[PDB]
Amino acid sequence: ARYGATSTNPAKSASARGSYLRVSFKNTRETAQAINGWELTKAQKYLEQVLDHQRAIPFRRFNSSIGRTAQGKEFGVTKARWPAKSVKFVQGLLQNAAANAEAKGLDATKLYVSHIQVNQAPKQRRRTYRAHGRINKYESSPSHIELVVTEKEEA
Amino acid sequence: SHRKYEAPRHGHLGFLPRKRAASIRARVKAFPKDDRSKPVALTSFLGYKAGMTTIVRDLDRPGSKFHKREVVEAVTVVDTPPVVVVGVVGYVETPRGLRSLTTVWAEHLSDEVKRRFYKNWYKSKKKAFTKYSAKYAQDGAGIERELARIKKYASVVRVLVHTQIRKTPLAQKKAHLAEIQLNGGSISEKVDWAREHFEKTVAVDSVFEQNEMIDAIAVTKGHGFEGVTHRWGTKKLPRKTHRGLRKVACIGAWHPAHVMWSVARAGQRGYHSRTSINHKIYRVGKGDDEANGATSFDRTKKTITPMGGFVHYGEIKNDFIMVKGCIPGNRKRIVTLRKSLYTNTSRKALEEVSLKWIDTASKFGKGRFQTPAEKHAFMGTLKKDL
RNA sequence: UUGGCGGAAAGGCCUUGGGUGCUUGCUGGCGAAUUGCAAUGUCAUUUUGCGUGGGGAUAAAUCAUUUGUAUACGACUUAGA
RNA sequence: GCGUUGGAUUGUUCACCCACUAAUAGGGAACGUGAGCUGGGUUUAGACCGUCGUGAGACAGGUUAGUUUUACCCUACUGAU
RNA sequence: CUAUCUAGCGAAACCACAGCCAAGGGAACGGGCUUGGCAGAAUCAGCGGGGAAAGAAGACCCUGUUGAGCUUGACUCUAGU
RNA sequence: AGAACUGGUACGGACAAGGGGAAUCUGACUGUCUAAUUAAAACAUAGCAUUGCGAUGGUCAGAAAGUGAUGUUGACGCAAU
RNA sequence: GUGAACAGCCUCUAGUUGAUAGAAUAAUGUAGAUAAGGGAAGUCGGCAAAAUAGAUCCGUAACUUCGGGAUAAGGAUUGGC
RNA sequence: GCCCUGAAAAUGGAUGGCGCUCAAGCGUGUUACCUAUACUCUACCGUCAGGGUUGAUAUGAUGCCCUGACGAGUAGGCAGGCGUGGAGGUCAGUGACGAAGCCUAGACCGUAAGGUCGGGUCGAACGGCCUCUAGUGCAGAUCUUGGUGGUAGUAGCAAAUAUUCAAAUGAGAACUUUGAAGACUGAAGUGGGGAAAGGUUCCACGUCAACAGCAGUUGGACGUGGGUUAGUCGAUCCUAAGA
RNA sequence: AGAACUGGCGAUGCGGGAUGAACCGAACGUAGAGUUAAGGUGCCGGAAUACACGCUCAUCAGACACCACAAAAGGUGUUAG
RNA sequence: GUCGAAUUUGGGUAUAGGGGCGAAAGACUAAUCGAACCAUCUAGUAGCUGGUUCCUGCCGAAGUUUCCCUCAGGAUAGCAG
RNA sequence: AUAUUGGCGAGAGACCGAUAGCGAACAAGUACAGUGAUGGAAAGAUGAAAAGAACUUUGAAAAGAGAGUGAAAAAGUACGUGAAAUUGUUGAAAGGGAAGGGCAUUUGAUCAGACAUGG
Repeated sequence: ARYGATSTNPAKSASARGSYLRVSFKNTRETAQAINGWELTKAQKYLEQVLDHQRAIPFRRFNSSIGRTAQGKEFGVTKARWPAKSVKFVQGLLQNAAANAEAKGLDATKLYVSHIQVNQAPKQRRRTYRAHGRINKYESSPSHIELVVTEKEEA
Repeated sequence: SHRKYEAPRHGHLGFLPRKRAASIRARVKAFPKDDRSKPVALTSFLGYKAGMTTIVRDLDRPGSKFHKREVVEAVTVVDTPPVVVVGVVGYVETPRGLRSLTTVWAEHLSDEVKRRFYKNWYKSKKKAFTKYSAKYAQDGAGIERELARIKKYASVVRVLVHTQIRKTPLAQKKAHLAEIQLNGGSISEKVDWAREHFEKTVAVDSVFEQNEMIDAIAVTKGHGFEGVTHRWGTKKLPRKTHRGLRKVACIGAWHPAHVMWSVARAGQRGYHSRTSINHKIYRVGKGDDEANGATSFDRTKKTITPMGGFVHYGEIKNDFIMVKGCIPGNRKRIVTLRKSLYTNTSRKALEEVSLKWIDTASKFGKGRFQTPAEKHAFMGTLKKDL
């Protein structure tokens, strides 16, 4: 408990977390935003296709030097990619949430992702050896991911 | 600081920037001065460049070591089926330039052209000029009005024509559409000619004739990203140079403190627009003619098509223009053949040619025979046959 | 509503014929206050979301796949019911 | 506006000859231009000589050998979305 | 084989603040100031003009009542003989 | 070692594997050194020459010594240039 | 096995198949090749490259410390049966 | 006198720019107009000066009140104050019904150093006034120690010829195991043993958080165990330079 | 580069000289109203495209102290003497 | 380049810092050499370089004299509180 | 009678308060480095009490979501408070080669000062 800022009816909502996960903070940020406010199954379906290389994740912030793809066109963008490890972890969290929702008997068909937020876990430090007898840091930038699914309210 | 020796700059700054052309169909940017005293006629034509071959002819040029003597010249052949007229566009003069006021189109358009208006034909509903057509319903007015508007205002008049690309070996089904200025006389006469030709066909032999000098307009063959050396013809640096030697060593003096628009740099080479002038017509082919490729000296029955077929193109089954020398663009590419913006009197330009012989051996290797008939005569019987 | 004219960016102009309101050309009958000695007191035109009733019309582009006249990647050019 | 060169000797700039040519003008751009090159000369440390000095050493004298680092950032410039 | 594009992995240098010019004056060569030219999101590959780019409180020079290695009939001594 | 025959005249068929000549400067040669900018014409060298010494000695060591190197030596030797 | 061979090249026994991977094939590179005609005109300088090369038989200058120089130079030959 | 010739330099460019020709140019005259932290008059802050006033009569005599003049500032001198750790004294000070601390384009006082309040968070101690005392106030010192960025998902992860099909196992297989194929080291070995050195890395079972700069079910890794058998092989004995 | 007297800059903002340590004006608590300085008043820009007599036409006019240079010498240009 | 000897090399042993060792380069003596490494004397000295921490109020400089192995420093007088 | 930065036993401080105080408040002369002489750190704080999260559900697992314990989980053996740099998400706003600042006012947001006169 204690997620970031949410403004959603907790009674119509369910949520999931993952902490100290060894995936790229920057890549997974980019992909969390890719499905933000999405209806869960659209999200689910799309992420499955990004694995299949049929659509992609737009890279909007952590993105300089990244190649260009025709697949960014959809999202008005030139620079997108296919972050498998990120997609994969986000899927696990979506899956969990979805489980938690069923347990609360929320309507699977009304569910959209109402909150999704990656921030930065503590780094994991390894060493690289460099020319002239030096050492440099070779680190991991792990992620904390949290998200929330909620029932869309009706007319 | 005063460059030690002097040399001319590499490359022409009048052909910048050296980028990819906007369209693959290079634009006609000038049509000939109009002489409104003579029959309404097209001022250019559209074709597909098919390949090159070789000619022999006597030269006619008093005072040349080669007068009254055979010379042998490269030619290029461009596949030139008839062009169909499907619209007229009228232009007015303004203090801001020529401007189009309307376009009036033909009642019926073929799929070939209609296809040019779509990116996904297979799955479109092909609604292209379907409401426009109905403008013909009414005994005329809507159409007849706009024709009248072009007569009243309108200062220059172009027809819209397209290629019949299906009459051509090309895989491409989408035809090429273009405006061509009508130079024959009188604005009113122009639009009538145009009206009368809607949906009708126009052949090259009504535009161009033997001995004529004509211009070619075409996008040049692409080559992708080039280095400085081949892109600009900059000089190789010595073998000894560190970090590579296809460069220019000095990109600039210290001031102006900015690399300047005139130094040579790597980037795109090819796929540029070129208007190439002064290409003499050496043949106007008839497609119905089974002796296309023959001469009053070489009496044999043969078509212009090489043994084996034009490499990377196929056969020539239509009217065609044969032009001396060479032309920008590559095989398969659309070319606009434009008439001269001027009255050349060159002597070279006035000469009337007559071919004596047209090469027809295979261009797919060192071909030794002009016709299947000649080959069999030479080789005698094989193990296939009979 | 009858004719016409206007392409320089015409998108406006002139015209014919009635209908309808007003008419301070002129002569009457009423009304106005207390908004209190000025202060906030005439409504203009832009977009944009919705509301009703009528007329109307009934596509494509992109990804993926494909060509190689194109190409570092994007991009270009082809093909696919 | 447009050109203004090919060589022999010298690290040379300069100089000087040969030779071609329409002509072989003169200069600037941090004495343009070394994360562009080269490293022949200068100008570290090895070394021979001549002059100088008791000597260590010295020489605007001769001679030989002597490691040429980094761009992935901004801008400019070339091209590309 | 690289570069390039993709998945995984993922450093460093450097950083007053920053980053389009012309002229002016100015610590006598401006990204900033003054007057003008101008000026349109977000970007990719290349590039070596500029950032008087970056790497060791300048190798040369001078100053200091700062040294050390070395030499000698400088000054003052000393093992030895 | 010889001879005949044979082939698109090829045949040390891949692999393997000295370019040569005429000279000038310089060091005789083989050898040696600046590990990480100098391999050289610098150092060595054999050869030549000079110097000291007969042991109570020459040359050198040690603070001193019943102390030490040459010396398991003796001038065809040891020591110093 | 080839061959003069503990060379190079291919093999048996034994041992490996481990040193991120996928898709492309721009510039510029790094490493490997080739170029018509000319032949050092390039350059401080033939730097780099190229050319020679095994064996058999012929032949082989000046000079010399008489040992050399010398694979001097220059030529013919080379498979298979 | 004005004007013209005399009058040649390097990025494109400067009467400041536009542009101006009975001027918006040059000489001269006459009015009006614009505008400085200056001048004039007034309010307020402070500084300095002069003067009045506890004579009995509530609350500051280093006070209250009246009057005139004055205000630039580096190095630097002096003054009056703001704030911190601790100390004597005092408010019989605040506090678990919430001390201290922290957060807050909320509020109020002060020219300022600062002080005060609300709200949030928090959890055990703390403050005002008169004094005393100093290890007492940071932006810098290529300052010290720590922590963090842009750079950047960038440079890169290209030497050592080379991999492929299938099955098995597994949550998961480009990378494990088995099979097949293709290849390499080529006995001057990528074969089989040792010396120095390491010290358990050897073998088995289990097993993947970290480590093996992709991965991992694999390992020289992690956990738990097992394992080195001498009259004849060494040391041990001998002597060497020498100690 | 070096002296004399004074005034400045340095230590100093403000208004003018586009810009600018030092020129012109004027020195500075917080403000209100008025007036000016030096300098300006076509437009940029607050302020007469004011008034008056002349002079000047430049195929290189000219335009304001310090100040961002110009001379000898010439003109049948035009002015007045 | 050399490649059967002034050859290459293991281990053992000896030489220690104004000392060693040097076919001699001021070379080498544990990434250290024109005097190694370690600790202490030591917070070595510095006329030189850098930095030196709250506010406001008042006053407010000097770059000159004389003397100094004085000339990037002091003392002295002046200016200032 | 005098000395006493050592040893043993004690009483103290206007001393320091975990970057301070001895190098060491801790398995500190430790871990680690170096052939060697020597060099030599970092590192304290859940809660009164482990009551250290039974059980259910998703997952290969780590974990998540519930539940539960507790005065509190805004204390979960990453643990008291939990600043800054720097970061994610949400909300508002601006943005033609930097951004930030001054005087002034428009517009939007936000906050005030009132306080009393017969019914």
